Amino acid sequence: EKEWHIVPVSKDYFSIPNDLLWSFNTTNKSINVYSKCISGKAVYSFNAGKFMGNFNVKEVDGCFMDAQKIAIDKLFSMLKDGVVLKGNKINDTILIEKDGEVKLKLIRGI
Ligand SMILES: CCCCCC(=O)OC[C@H](O)COP(=O)(O)O
Repeated sequence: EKEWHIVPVSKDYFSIPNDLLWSFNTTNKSINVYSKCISGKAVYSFNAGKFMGNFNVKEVDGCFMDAQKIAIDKLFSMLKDGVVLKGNKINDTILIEKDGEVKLKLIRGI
């Protein structure tokens, strides 16, 4: 099992909250997200660098600023529509790419 947090690259994501943690279990192929005010378990596909997933999200009312909510909504919508994941052979950082730009990066660890 590996975990990552997001560092936003695109401005649509500058208000994303910092405590979202993304987990991937290699044994059982499970992908979850966890945080104080959000959780989700992914139904997903990942083929040829293309990731698409539905996280079945739960969100705590009133916990987020309007700006955070919009960023969070956009994030899950984008992950549903599909993104390209770019890993590397140096470390476990992964770029999330869509529509010609890097949208965010996944950095290993809490
Ligand atoms: C916020 C980004 C969506 C979460 C998707 C995710 O963390 O995927 C992990 C991926 O399956 C690991 O495979 P890789 O190490 O071969 O790239």
